[PDB]
Parts: sequence; C-alpha cells; structure tokens
Amino acid sequence: GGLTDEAALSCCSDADPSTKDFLLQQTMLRVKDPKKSLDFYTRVLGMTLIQKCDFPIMKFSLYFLAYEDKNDIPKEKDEKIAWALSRKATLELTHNWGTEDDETQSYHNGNSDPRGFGHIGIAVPDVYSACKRFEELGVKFVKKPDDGKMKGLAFIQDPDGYWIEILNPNKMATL
Amino acid sequence: GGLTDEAALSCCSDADPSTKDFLLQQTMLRVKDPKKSLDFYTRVLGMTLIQKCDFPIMKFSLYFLAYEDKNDIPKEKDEKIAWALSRKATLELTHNWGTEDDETQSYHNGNSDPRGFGHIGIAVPDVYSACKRFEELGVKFVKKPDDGKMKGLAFIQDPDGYWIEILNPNKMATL
Ligand SMILES: COc1c(/C=C/C(=O)c2ccc(O)cc2)ccc(O)c1O
Ligand SMILES: COc1c(/C=C\C(=O)c2ccc(O)cc2)ccc(O)c1O
Ligand SMILES: N[C@@H](CCC(=O)N[C@@H](CS)C(=O)NCC(=O)O)C(=O)O
Ligand SMILES: [Zn+2]
Ligand SMILES: [Zn+2]
Repeated sequence: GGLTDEAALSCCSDADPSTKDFLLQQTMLRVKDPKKSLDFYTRVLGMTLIQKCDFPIMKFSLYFLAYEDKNDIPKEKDEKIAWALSRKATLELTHNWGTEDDETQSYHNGNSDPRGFGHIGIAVPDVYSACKRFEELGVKFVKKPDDGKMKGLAFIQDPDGYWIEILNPNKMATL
Repeated sequence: GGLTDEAALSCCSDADPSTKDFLLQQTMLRVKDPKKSLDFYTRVLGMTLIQKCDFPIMKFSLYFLAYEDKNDIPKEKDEKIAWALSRKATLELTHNWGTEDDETQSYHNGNSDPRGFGHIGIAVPDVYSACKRFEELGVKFVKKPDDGKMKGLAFIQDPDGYWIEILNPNKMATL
C-alpha cells in the first residue's frame, strides 16, 4: 500500500552542508523541430528564450527557456551564459540537427512503453481560463480540466508530444 | 545545420499577459522504489521532501522534492499543499504501488532508443568536490567530470537510472 507519511519521512536525511547552494537548474527534452518548440513555449506558454548554444562538431543546439524577464538577460555573452545556467527551473531543449527533415523520426514522451519521464508542470492562476485560451490557440490536449477523475487539472502536449500538466496550486487543497 | 541565432529569436514571441504569473513548477519522474529514491535525493543531493500525496483507489503516491528550507514548509495541511505546489523547480516522483517487488519491471531513462527526455540538472559551486563526495557515497556515474570531451561537467544516475547533470554555471562560459 505504498509508504506511510511517517515511513517516507524516515527515509529522508537532512541536507549535508556541502549541498546547501545546490539548485534544480534544468530539465532537458529532445525536440524534433526547434522552430515549432520555440513558438509553443514562448507564444503559448509565455516562457522566454534566455540562451542558445550551438555545437557544430556534435551537430546539436541547446535552447534554454525560463520564466524570466527578457530585460534581465545580461548583454555580455559570458555573463549571459553564467546567468542563464544559474537560473532555477529552466527547460533545456536539445535539437539534433536534421530531425526536422526526417519524416520517419519522432521522440518518445515517456508515458507509453517504455515509461519513465512523465511531464513538466506549469502552475497557473486559473486552470480553466488557461485552458480556454489554449483551446482558442489550437493546442493539443491529453486531458481537459473536466475530463476524467481529476477535475480542475489539465494535460496538454507540446509539438513533440511531451505532456505538460496545467495545475492551480490554490485549488488543489479545496478540491 | 541548425538555426541561426536570428532565426531562433524570430520564432519567439513576447509573453502574453495571460501567462504573466505562470511558473515552471515540476518535473515528474516515475520511480520503482520510493525508499531508495527518497534516500538518494535527500541524503546524496540535499533536497527536501516538501509534500506527499497518496491515492489509495488508484494505487499510487506522489512525492515532491525541492531545494527549500524545511522550516519554510507550512504546518497546516492545506496551506502546505498550496505552498508546495507553488514552489518553482520541484521534482515530482510518482510511485505506482507494487513496482518495488516486480523483478520484471523497470523505468526507462530516455537516453537509449526510443529517446526523448534526457536529464535533470543541478547547479553546484564545485563539480569536482561534489563528485568526490558522490564517489565516496557509492553513486553510479554516467560521466565523471574529467571523462570525455566536456571536462568539468558530470552526469550521475539516480536509483532508477535517470541521468542528473552536475554543472557549475560559472565554469560553463569559460569552457
Ligand atoms: C502526477 O502529477 C500530478 C497528479 C497526477 C497526475 C498523473 O499524471 C498521474 C501519474 C501517474 C499515475 O499513476 C496516475 C496519474 C496529481 C496532482 C498533482 O499535483 C500532480 O502534479
Ligand atoms: C544537454 O545538457 C548540456 C550539454 C549537453 C550535452 C553533453 O555535454 C553530454 C556529454 C556527455 C554525455 O554522456 C551526455 C551529454 C552541454 C552543456 C550544458 O550546460 C548542458 O546543460
Ligand atoms: N490524470 C490522467 C489523465 C490522462 C488521461 O486522460 N489519459 C488518457 C486520455 S487522452 C491517455 O493518456 N490515453 C489513453 C486513453 O485515451 O484512454 C494522467 O495520469 O494523465
Ligand atoms: Zn543539460
Ligand atoms: Zn505532476
């Protein structure tokens, strides 16, 4: 029947002082077509592109998306890499050059065999008003807010099929 | 050849004001055995368990891990859920009850065919000292910091085999 609260807490250790400056900086997803991914994350979800890195020998690019004010992004390049990579809660999109032209190619979202990664999730002030807008924009849904057993929580998908949870923190208690 | 900077930026839109309070709240990974996972993320990586939710008819639990001070966690149950689910940069582990006792079951890390998800990543003050400690604690490595081409960057594995990048934002520019 799973762990009890107390049993779970018994498995948790206090943070060693050597970890006290650590932060959860990024979640990396591979994307077939960065043009479509950038449009989605910025126009649909309101993220900002904060950094782009290109590796021509390895034939890939990295795009770092975050909820940050574009006016805070440093102008000077070294400062800009160090700032972008010290922001909490970034999304790192990895583009292996040439996938966008390969009709047979797609990435796997983790929610079918083989399962592992599930989703990123965005906390919004109002899941219903968010989802109405997503519907107006033609966003793909896995689960509408009222569909299924978990009313008031939604799942959409990005251009690659990755699932994104849309959740309201302030309603999850009174729900 | 991958996108030019100009081409990438032209795919980006400004944040619609409907999205102005959105935040990247969680990354969700499925875990075989929450006992080992809680021990890893708290003892090894210095995260705090901030919330745990159980669903006894659906037979799964959710564990929310973050770099937060345990003294900040609200005492009142409903306030704690609202606080936990409005923290940026949480890691949500999902445990389907029973997997820990099924020797034919395991999750996929996304880095072998079919690929998709890559890794989460932790920013640290000192990759090499962090990794020396990891080695002392018997952590499994995908890439030690001096291995391979990108010297000074590491990848460890959690108990499920998910990859965790260990990076120092200040050393990433100069390299
Ligand atoms: C998993 O993500 C969530 C969920 C749960 C939603 C799920 O997608 C889910 C994952 C595994 C499973 O076996 C059943 C359902 C519920 C509340 C919440 O806040 C949250 O973030
Ligand atoms: C994909 O994540 C990155 C990379 C990108 C990838 C790698 O450097 C890499 C090296 C060895 C390996 O086994 C797997 C991947 C480079 C810089 C950076 O900051 C970052 O976050
Ligand atoms: N809370 C559920 C909701 C997801 C859902 O409704 N699942 C279906 C709806 S599209 C799905 O993933 N595919 C199987 C189906 O169509 O029955 C979750 O864990 O994501
Ligand atoms: Zn990375
Ligand atoms: Zn979730």
